[PDB]
Amino acid sequence: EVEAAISDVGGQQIFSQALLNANRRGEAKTALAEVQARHQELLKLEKSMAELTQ
Amino acid sequence: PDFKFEDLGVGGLDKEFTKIFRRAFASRIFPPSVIEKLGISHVKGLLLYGPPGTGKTLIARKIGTMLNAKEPKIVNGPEILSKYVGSSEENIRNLFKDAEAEYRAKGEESSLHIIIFDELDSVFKQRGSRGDGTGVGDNVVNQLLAKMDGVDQLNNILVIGMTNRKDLIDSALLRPGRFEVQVEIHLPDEKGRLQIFDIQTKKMRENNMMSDDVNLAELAALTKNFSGAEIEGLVKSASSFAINKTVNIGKGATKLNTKDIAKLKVTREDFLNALNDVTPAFGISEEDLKTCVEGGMMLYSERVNSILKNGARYVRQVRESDKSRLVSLLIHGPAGSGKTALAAEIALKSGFPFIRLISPNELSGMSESAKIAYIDNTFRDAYKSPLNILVIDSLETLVDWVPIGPRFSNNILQMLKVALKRKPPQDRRLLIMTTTSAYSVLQQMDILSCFDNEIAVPNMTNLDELNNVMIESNFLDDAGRVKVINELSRSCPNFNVGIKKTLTNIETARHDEDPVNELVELMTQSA
Amino acid sequence: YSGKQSYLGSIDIDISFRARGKAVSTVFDQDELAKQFVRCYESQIFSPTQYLIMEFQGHFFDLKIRNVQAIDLGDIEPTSAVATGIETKGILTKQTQINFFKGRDGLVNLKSSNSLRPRSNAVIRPDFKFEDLGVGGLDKEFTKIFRRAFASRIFPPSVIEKLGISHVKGLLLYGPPGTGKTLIARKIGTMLNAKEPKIVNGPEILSKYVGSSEENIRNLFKDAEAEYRAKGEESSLHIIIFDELDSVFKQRGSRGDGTGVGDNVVNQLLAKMDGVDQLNNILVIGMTNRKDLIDSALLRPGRFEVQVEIHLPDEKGRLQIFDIQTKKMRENNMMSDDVNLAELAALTKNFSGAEIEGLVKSASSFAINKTVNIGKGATKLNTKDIAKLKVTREDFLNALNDVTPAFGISEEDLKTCVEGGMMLYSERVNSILKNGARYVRQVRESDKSRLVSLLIHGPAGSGKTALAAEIALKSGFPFIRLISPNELSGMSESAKIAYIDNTFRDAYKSPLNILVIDSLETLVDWVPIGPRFSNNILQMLKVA
Amino acid sequence: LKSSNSLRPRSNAVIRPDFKFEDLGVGGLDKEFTKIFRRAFASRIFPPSVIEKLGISHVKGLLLYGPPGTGKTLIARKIGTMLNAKEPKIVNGPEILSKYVGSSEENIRNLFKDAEAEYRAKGEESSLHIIIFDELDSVFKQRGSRGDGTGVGDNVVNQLLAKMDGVDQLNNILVIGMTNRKDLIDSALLRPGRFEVQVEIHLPDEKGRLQIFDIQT
Ligand SMILES: Nc1ncnc2c1ncn2[C@@H]1O[C@H](COP(=O)(O)OP(=O)(O)OP(=O)(O)O)[C@@H](O)[C@H]1O
Ligand SMILES: Nc1ncnc2c1ncn2[C@@H]1O[C@H](COP(=O)(O)OP(=O)(O)OP(=O)(O)O)[C@@H](O)[C@H]1O
Ligand SMILES: Nc1ncnc2c1ncn2[C@@H]1O[C@H](COP(=O)(O)OP(=O)(O)OP(=O)(O)O)[C@@H](O)[C@H]1O
Ligand SMILES: Nc1ncnc2c1ncn2[C@@H]1O[C@H](COP(=O)(O)OP(=O)(O)OP(=O)(O)O)[C@@H](O)[C@H]1O
Ligand SMILES: Nc1ncnc2c1ncn2[C@@H]1O[C@H](COP(=O)(O)OP(=O)(O)O)[C@@H](O)[C@H]1O
Repeated sequence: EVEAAISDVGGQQIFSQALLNANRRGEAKTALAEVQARHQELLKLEKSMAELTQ
Repeated sequence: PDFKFEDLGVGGLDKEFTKIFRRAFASRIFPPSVIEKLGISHVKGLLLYGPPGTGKTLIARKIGTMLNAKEPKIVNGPEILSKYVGSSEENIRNLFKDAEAEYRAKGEESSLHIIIFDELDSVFKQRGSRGDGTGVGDNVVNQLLAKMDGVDQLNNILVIGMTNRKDLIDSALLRPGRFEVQVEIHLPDEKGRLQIFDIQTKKMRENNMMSDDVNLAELAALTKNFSGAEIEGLVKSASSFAINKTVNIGKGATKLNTKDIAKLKVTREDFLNALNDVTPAFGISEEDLKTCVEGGMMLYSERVNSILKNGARYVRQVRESDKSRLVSLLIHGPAGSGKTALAAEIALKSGFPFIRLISPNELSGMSESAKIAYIDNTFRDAYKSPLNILVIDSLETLVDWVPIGPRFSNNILQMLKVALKRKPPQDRRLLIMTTTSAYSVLQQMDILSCFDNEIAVPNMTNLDELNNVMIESNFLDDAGRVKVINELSRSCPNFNVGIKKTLTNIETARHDEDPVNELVELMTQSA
Repeated sequence: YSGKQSYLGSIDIDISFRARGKAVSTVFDQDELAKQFVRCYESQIFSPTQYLIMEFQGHFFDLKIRNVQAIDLGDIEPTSAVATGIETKGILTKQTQINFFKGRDGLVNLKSSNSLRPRSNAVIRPDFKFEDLGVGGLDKEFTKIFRRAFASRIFPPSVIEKLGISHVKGLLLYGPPGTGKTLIARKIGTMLNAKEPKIVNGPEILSKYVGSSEENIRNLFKDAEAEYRAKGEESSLHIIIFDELDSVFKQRGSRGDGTGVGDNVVNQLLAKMDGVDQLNNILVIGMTNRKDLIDSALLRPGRFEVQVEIHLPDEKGRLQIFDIQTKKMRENNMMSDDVNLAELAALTKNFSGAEIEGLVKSASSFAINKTVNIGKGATKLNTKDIAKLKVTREDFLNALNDVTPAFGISEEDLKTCVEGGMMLYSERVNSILKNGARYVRQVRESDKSRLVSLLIHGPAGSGKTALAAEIALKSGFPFIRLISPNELSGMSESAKIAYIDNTFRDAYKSPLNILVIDSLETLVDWVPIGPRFSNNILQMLKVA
Repeated sequence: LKSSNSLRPRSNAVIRPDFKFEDLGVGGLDKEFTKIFRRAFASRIFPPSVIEKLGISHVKGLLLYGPPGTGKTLIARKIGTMLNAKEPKIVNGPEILSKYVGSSEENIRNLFKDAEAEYRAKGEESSLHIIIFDELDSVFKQRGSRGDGTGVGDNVVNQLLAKMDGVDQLNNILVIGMTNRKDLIDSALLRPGRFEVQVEIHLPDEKGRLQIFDIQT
């Protein structure tokens, strides 16, 4: 007559992935992309003070 | 204008080209003015699909030559997704910008833009799904649909999808107005097989690099079961067998006969070895039939001849008439007389497009429900080609008859009984050949009403027929073959063995003691 | 000075251009250059690293002789090693095989002009032998692998182009554990004068953030495509080896994870091995123990074309493995003269390729322990003791008791079945054993009689199984197996069916096989009260 | 120090021949001690010159199994902390499994890199590294047997298989495992090259019982 055939229900697991804040944007965001123009200024101090020391 | 369909390498698939051309691009041949006056919209969505290794990617790559203007964009499915929140959704709705702008500006003069997603099934799984991770996999598809259905009058876009498995995809892409036409691309025929050889073998042929000995038609005939992919694989195997005769890899160093390089040439036997290396997943491997009959037919008597002619009569019968769309026959006789082989002989001689056999060996080891399923699978499949030959072997064994109870499995018996009475769908004909060895049992279950005609196959009894088979086996010398029969005549004239046992005894005696004292002895004990 | 090696056989010259603003784009013919070199400069002595100013049609050059071959008159073949040492010199002749390669500056458009010569960086290193790999046994599969894969890269390219063919780009190895399927990958990686392999362990791709896993699997080809777009065919081979593939690349469509990562990586790899764009200079290796879970699509030709099976070695291979493992020991005179390797190979019936090494280790361990005596008798270490260490045969005999096979686990049952001994209290037994031997021989010699079955019957307690075991043991066949009720006890019915099916299936590997079935009656659950018994097992056996 | 011409034993020896079995404090089990010390540690006392002349790599695995409450953890702990080696990296049973999609298998990868780097830096004069798997039989089950709708049973096993004996060699670690049931561990973990020496620890003999009373009191 009868027996077993399909059984369980209460039993499962799940992993979990993750995205990230957008503002993050490219690494260049404050104190990163400005270092290009901040360097020309610093080269200006170096120079103007080279005039100073000479 | 500078085109014709012949000039490109896709072999075999001509009908599909006609269908796709007629469905996709015909409407945009004419000046626009007709079509609005014709009140018909253009098709926007296209699906190409087929099993692995059919050539689809070659079509997607090449079609950009025929299709004027500039270039369809290409993307891979998994490239779209992205790390930043919101970037992935942006990416899809970044593709449509150019055509949108140009169209929006110029109206209907817009050049037709094509976009092709290779490997569509990567991310467009059925959006009404669960698993409840981060919901990006939903947002993405929604985005496309928004840009694809409510296009806001963008009528210069054809999106082409390539896949290996249709089923995975959201049904919400498979509807009118979105991926209307779905083109199935299945394995090539024999003629297409020949064209595939033609196209693959072009260059090597012009340059006088293959020996004239080779003849493509027979190679095409042999390779019954191959996709194009395997065909170029076989080509390179053959070429490699050619190349490896000068350069002796491993042994010694690189010894190049600079002279023989100019004379390098492939040949037929190389191709045979190449065949021996590769193996399709085509999988049906109906060569099963020939291994069944590997012991062969020696035609030792007239009875076999009469039976064969009767089989020929039936195959002609089913081939010719249109009202006889189903014929079944039963073949019965003593065990070991040899029955399956004879049916196989009929089948192989028939030469219909379509054959398979069912035998307990392939059935072995499943559970009952799986048996039932398999049997159903095979019958339903058989109904497709116009003319079909199908063989059922050792019914009693398939039903698990054992005389103790007697016990046996009813369900399979019922399935077979019902199946044997099914007239196929319209304009198909079928020939079903069943063999057994326990006739009385079949009588008593009373399923004998489902067989149109029955054939008996008595085993052999006369010493002359023994003489025939043994001369065929080249058992001994002539005097030997005479003396043994003379001795057997008086030793035991009444005689009833079969055939299989005779071969077995012949071999045993051949090795051990091919004088009388062993073969005749075993034959007497058996008899 | 040289004695005999007085001629210049083959000379490879890095032809830098003199002045790099003058770079002439016109094709430079190696034949014209060789002829000019010989004509203008004849019967001179040249050494490696001699620099030269070559004025050809007003386009000067800085010729550097990278290497020189020195050959004596009478050498039909140039078997003399091309010597990079400055000491070697020769006298230029009209027969010097002058090869030009581009200079360090790479500015010269040199051409092969019917130069049936080794390709510029022919990877396989023209003089190379299988014995130098260090892999015992498996002397046939190397033929298949090297013939199918690397046979076409060596040959000059123009002719291959005439064939109108593309190189293979896949290679797979599979088998049971410990057979030596990792050694090959390593030495192929290391011995082939290619770039360094880019090793990846199996589940090393996957990554936390969504969309970082796939990114990683397409960073591996980046250098290849970068190079290919530039130098085209004259690329040197890139090789990347996947270890243990089936971890990630399962059949897509299952419910493996609940996230949907495996599909994506499968998709990316599939798209990239063949894809829309052509690479034609890449090779991927794989290893695994189960061939059945790989997604089918990978196996279509164009991707993982050639598939090679690695199985357990035979006796000859066993001898070879002992030859390779116990190599340094012998040549360092640390080995007793008494051990004979053939007997060792004979004893180790079902040993795999990874077990012999443990045997060596154990044998040595006994030797060293005799000296040190860890624990009680400490501090005996002294020069005299360690100055005469040698392993002895009985150490190996002792070592056999520690290492035990893994596949040869069912024959032990057979040898213990006759623990009671055997006695020949009657003539009859001799007749029976003789008849069995006759049949065994018969199956051995024949070709067409591929299946023979026998039965033994008699009263209970008559000592039947032992007789069969003795018949079986004396055959010497590679493959022997036994199925008895002891094995199947406690299982469930379906498991029994599966087990028997598997046993028959793996009995189809070796050319010659012997299989023994004990007490059929009990296998099928016969009890006469009903009688009752299980039909399914019966039918399975009857079919099989 | 420097190795003189005379073949004296290693400068920074591991075992220190002023060593004795009665120092451990484990009574009863005696022959098994002999076996373990013979097979595993012997190779590391003799001078490297000969042992490299002997072209054999040291064994890199140990397995202990037996009924509950017999002394397994005692053996592991004692061997841990009376040798001359760095501190062992203990891990309890299901410590490896982690949340995010790729954190568990990174966690297996974390265990070995220190020995790896130090081996690259110096070579054959490395100090030994010890890592202890407590209770191996939780996660390392046979592949393909559990449905494992959550696919951690295969990724973990594969990672460990690849990394204990892989394409790159490493011969200065020692991994030791404890369990109650060796019948369910994957079979590929029990071949020579990984967990070579396996030892059963059984119930004590009467004389062993006397020894245990002597130790405790
Ligand atoms: N004239 C012949 N008639 C029948 N079989 C022949 C003949 N000549 C050779 N044979 C071979 O003899 C063998 C006996 O046939 P087969 O092996 O099918 O036995 P069978 O009687 O069907 O066995 P079973 O009783 O198990 O169904 C086959 O290999 C068959 O090809
Ligand atoms: N010819 C040979 N065949 C087999 N093993 C060899 C051979 N020569 C040396 N060996 C030694 O035996 C070992 C074989 O194991 P290998 O490195 O192939 O792992 P494996 O067999 O791939 O095991 P798994 O498949 O579980 O990774 C090698 O580590 C090597 O040291
Ligand atoms: N011809 C023989 N001469 C001497 N000893 C024998 C002989 N045959 C069997 N034996 C010994 O007698 C024992 C045989 O017992 P075994 O259980 O094999 O007999 P069996 O009848 O097959 O078993 P069962 O009683 O279950 O049917 C073994 O210990 C074997 O060593
Ligand atoms: N042979 C022994 N010699 C000395 N002490 C022992 C011995 N066996 C057990 N003990 C004592 O038993 C205590 C617990 O032993 P241990 O923790 O090894 O048991 P176990 O085998 O780890 O049990 P489980 O397998 O349940 O963890 C130890 O602290 C030790 O003092
Ligand atoms: N007529 C043809 N039919 C099928 N395949 C062909 C044909 N001509 C060439 N081929 C080769 O077969 C391969 C087809 O691969 P394809 O089936 O597109 O892979 P997938 O199905 O995974 O996209 C290509 O490499 C192609 O060059």
